[PDB]
Amino acid sequence: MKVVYDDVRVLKDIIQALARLVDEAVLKFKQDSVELVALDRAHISLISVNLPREMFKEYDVNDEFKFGFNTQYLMKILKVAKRKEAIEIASESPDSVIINIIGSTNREFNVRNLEVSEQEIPEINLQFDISATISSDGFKSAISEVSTVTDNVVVEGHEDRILIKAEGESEVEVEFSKDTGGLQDLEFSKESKNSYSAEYLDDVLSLTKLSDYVKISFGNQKPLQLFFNMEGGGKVTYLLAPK
Amino acid sequence: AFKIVYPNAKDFFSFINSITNVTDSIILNFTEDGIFSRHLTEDKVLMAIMRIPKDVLSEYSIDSPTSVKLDVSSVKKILSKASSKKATIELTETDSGLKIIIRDEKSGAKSTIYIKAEKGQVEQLTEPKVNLAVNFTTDESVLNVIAADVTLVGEEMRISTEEDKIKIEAGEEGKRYVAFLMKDKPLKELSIDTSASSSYSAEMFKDAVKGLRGFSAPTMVSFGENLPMKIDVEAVSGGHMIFWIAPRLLE
Amino acid sequence: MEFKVIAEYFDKLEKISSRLQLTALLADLLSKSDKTIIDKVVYIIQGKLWPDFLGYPELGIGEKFLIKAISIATNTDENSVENLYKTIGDLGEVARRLKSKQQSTGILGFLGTTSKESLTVDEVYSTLSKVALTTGEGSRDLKIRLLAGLLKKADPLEAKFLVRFVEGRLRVGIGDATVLDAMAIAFGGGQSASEIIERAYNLRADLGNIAKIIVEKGIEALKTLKPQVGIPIRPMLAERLSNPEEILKKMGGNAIVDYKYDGERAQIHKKEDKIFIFSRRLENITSQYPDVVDYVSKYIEGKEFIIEGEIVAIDPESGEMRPFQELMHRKRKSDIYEAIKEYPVNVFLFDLMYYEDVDYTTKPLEARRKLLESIVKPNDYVKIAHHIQANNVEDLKSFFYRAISEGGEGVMVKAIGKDAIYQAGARGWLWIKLKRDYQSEMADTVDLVVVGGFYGKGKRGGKISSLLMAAYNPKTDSFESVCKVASGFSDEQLDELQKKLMEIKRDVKHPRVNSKMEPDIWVEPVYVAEIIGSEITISPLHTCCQDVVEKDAGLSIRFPRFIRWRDDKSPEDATTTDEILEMYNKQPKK
Amino acid sequence: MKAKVIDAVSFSYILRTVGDFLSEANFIVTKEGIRVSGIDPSRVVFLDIFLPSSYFEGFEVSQEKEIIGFKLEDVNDILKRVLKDDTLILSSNESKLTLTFDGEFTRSFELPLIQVESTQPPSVNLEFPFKAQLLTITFADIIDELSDLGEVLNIHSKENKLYFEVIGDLSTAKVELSTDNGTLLEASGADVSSSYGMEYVANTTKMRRASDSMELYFGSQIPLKLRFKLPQEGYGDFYIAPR
DNA sequence: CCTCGTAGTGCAGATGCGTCGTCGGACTGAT
DNA sequence: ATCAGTCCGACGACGCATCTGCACTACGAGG
Ligand SMILES: [Mn+2]
Ligand SMILES: [Mn+2]
Repeated sequence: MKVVYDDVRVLKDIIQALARLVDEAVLKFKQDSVELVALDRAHISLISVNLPREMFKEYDVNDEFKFGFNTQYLMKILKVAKRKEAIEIASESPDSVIINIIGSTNREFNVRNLEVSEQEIPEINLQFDISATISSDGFKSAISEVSTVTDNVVVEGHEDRILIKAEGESEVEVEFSKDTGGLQDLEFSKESKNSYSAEYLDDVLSLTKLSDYVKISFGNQKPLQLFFNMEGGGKVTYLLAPK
Repeated sequence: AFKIVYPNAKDFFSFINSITNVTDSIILNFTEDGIFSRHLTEDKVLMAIMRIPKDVLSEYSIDSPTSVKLDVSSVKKILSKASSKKATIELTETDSGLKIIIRDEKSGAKSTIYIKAEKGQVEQLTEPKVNLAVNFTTDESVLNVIAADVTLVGEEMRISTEEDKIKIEAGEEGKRYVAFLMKDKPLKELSIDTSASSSYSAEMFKDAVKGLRGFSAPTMVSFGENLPMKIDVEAVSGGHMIFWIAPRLLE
Repeated sequence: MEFKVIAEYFDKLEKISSRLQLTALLADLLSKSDKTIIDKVVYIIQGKLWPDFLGYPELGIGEKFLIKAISIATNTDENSVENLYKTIGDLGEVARRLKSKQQSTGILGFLGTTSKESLTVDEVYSTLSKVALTTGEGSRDLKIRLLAGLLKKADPLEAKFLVRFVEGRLRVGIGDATVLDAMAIAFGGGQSASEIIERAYNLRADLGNIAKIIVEKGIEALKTLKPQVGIPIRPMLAERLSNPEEILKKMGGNAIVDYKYDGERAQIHKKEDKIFIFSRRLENITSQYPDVVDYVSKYIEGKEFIIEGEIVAIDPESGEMRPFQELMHRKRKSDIYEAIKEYPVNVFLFDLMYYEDVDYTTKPLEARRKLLESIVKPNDYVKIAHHIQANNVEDLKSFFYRAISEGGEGVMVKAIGKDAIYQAGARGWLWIKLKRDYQSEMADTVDLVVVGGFYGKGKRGGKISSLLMAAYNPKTDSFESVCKVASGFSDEQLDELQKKLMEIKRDVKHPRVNSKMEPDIWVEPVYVAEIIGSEITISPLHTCCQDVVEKDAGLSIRFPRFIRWRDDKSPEDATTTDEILEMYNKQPKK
Repeated sequence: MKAKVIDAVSFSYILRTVGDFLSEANFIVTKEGIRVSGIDPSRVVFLDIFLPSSYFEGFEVSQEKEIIGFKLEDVNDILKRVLKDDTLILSSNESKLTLTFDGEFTRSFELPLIQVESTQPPSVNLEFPFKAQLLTITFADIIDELSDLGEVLNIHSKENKLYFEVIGDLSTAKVELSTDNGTLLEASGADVSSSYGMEYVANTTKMRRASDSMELYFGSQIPLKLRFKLPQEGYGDFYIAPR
């Protein structure tokens, strides 16, 4: 089970939505791709990553791979490479996986598979009312801005605007209506009115920036979902319980 | 009911930060001659005055002189993020409160600002009419350098000016700080009239200075023999700031 | 295999408090259950996850974090549960009403599969063990998450004790010492072997290992017991008495007195070449005291001994001891070697219970009090407390004048006789740990006006047994809080306080009273009460004499105690800020 | 006396690297060198740094050997105020150490000469089996990322190569410094073993942007001899007691 | 060199633990 | 009916962790 990945930024940022959301996940290198869906203990949020065989220098598999990890430990052992350094992940025995960081010093580590168990997640199969598209850097800035003093944010958009409003002290709102710079896409079924809280719902910060095209999936009496698309067919889908 | 646009949002953020370092609730006195504000400390040692001459505004239309009292308990942070140096900010009164808007031509991320406040009786524009002998211009990394240097080795800083020379001596006998400003050092222009010395509040010196980062233009600094210091600098898109600190004549 | 027991069977252990059935019910816990689970359920009845000498992190979920966690669990905001618990007061009996709206789907249960189940003891213990150790940058949202998730998977009766388990001591009516008789009356008959169980428990501080040892073996396993180095022995204690002479008529000829100091009494250890510095509460403090390990292994010419002593802080100029508050500076873990140069220390040793690999727990106080005199030699460092044999009755007070200068005040009385040995486990009439007359506070009588009230905490916290007092200021015609009073009222006074406040209850604060503290309710200033205190202390919470003495701070009365009501004095006749300041000025500076 | 260095951020960095091991130190001036030594209160780590006669710009001597003993916190934190590229001159006649900057802003600091010291010069002549040569820019890049995966390391050599291995908890890190890999300059062959902690080897990485090369003399059951090669013929030894 | 994006550190603010004991009030139970 | 021992527990001030969030700055890289 030898795999080689050219980039480390993909392996230094994708886990930011995973580092503090659920402390346990199942890195599932498939027989034909790599796909990651793992539940969360809060039973509120859930992230997924889709990655086919397009960004791996070498990818040889024979059986299912379930390298366990600790989120904090995984981040720690992926903080050495800075510029472009590649990685070399393989082993021979299912007791420890040799994680070799290509470049500079010949460096490989031995990490125990802290095996954990979790339930399966269905393939959404749910439709929503709005799938908008804004500036990801701008939308991240809005999530960081409208929720800086408050502890709750209300999402409301009637026909041609999106307002993730947070009230209680001052009704400060940011809109992306028509083609004024925001709302690059919009599907409509009904007027929108919902809320999404602060704190660890603000802790999806450094994940969107990989692709500068956000796509929410907010809907009435429905959980949240952030839709994305990267190069090489890499899409990451977010989940979030109401308010 | 007025509509005045400030083409620089970061300038507005800098102004509100500069006025925040003296109190918690501020004012924005709207007159037919400009937009100006005024405040002072409880101990009368330091204060900031912000005014906007009516020549640099993109639009400027007000019927009557109006003044409003507002707090920056939340306004500071909700305006603490404006990621566009090219962002224009406009303010317009509403029926009950205060409404401010910011526009950026990068993502269409217009942000609406609401402040719960009403107009009040205005106060006549009155500035301490004094003349300062020593006058000079400098960058934004000389005042901050002096503040940060002194912030450790004492709280009593004395700025001594010689004939075309500037001397700093501060702290107590155990630990001091020695530096000089020779003609054309970290200044630019000099208008020294009389060699004089004075003193101020070093912690409040840094407190006044720290609300000044972002001023891309040189800062004009003046004081006198026990005269309240002037720290003058205007931003790129208009707006003149005048900072007052009172000389603590012995303790 | 179920934790539901610690809810169902444990619901009755607080309404039948009699010490006749609670012990009987405590027997049923160990009557007939699993093998290894019992060793794990044992830690419930001490308010711990495990004995604190093995070395483990302390659970970081306190109260406000628990407030946020329960808010997450019940899908409510921060302030709702805050006020609902402040009004009730007794935090922990809030979750029953919190989980009154049993409706929380979220995700993972609404799309394709719906399920719900319970947990067991080995699950809760494992989750607690994992949540203790997890730390780092991803801490706040991860520690809260497990408590919230378990609470979301809890039960209404479970959410009556699961909150308090995180809070701390189990409010049950049962302590650790009762577990000692529980197994005694469960496995080995009754109280006959209770002494043997206690004897086995004394020398080793654990509660899981000892319990497992007893479970795997028989009752006779309580026989072959010796103090093994490392795991210490529970220290013994006594009470404070005011009787000048009640010991001579029961003991020998005035025996000896060896003073009594403070300073976090600690049990030194030594095995092979290793040494441990266990303290009163059975916690590893060896690392935090690296200056004493070199005092013992290099100046106590022993091989393997376990002793008892006190580690009192020492003044940096001379030897006159110090308050334990100053000693608290030696709890650092990072800048440890720096604090050593500032605060010197000197240990004293009282007890000596193990040497030559032979037990010494049950021996007279002659080969114990004075045993290794050729080993613990005099030096400029750790010594043994000064003791002199008292000759006659009048000599019980002559050394008081010399020993009070040290600052420990009271002394102890060593009782000779076979009936008086160092058998530990029970705090009682073993050897008099007197305090002479100790040192009390001061007394000052003032009249204060009631302006607010606070609901108390605990089983009797439902009523408003706490009040905020304010003083009238003639200069500003305003009332400023001077102290917060919570004790000093009799049962009838406490009962009448609620009705008296309700008769004058108001929703909003009176404009003539100002205070930085927020009471549960606002009360019209009508009645005036007399409160006695010790001294005036500066406290930023109170606005009395604000900025007069210290900036951003005010004067406050230390140790508030209620005395009587003043029905004939108007609030305007209460103590004034000027009088408070004048009284503060007359107090000594030191 | 008059002292001056060409890099206000360099000498202050070498001295700042002594602000984590030594809680105190004393200064003396020889005929052609300045001694930065002293036994730590920790009774484990031995520090003795020799300033070469060529690091200055006009060093002078007035009468004879003089002690310039200092207090750690002051001459460490007041000299935290260094610009990007300045010059630091030191003047201390009899009682006052005047740390004076020059360049962009002619500034100065003041401090009385505090008299307290621990002058124990133990003999260092024990031989070692192993020898290696590594540049100053790779050792730090390895150890800093190795400074978080525990607190104890282990060093073992075989077939003339240095293996940096970190053990602890349940997962281990491996580093394979070798001449053939190019992450070396010169070395020797000796198969020995030892063990060392991290805080005693991770606190000393701060002297990275002050040196040119590095000499490590690893050994068996003997003090670790890390030597920091200095510009213009200096001594950078960092003795470490074994486990 | 200009500019931006991210790493990196320094620093206040908020929660929690350890710490001395101190006093309480109720339960058993033998005269 | 009356005091002995016996026992769980509640108490509320202090100094230090430990993390979280922010504010400011240093450096690497494409143009
Ligand atoms: Mn607790
Ligand atoms: Mn504890």
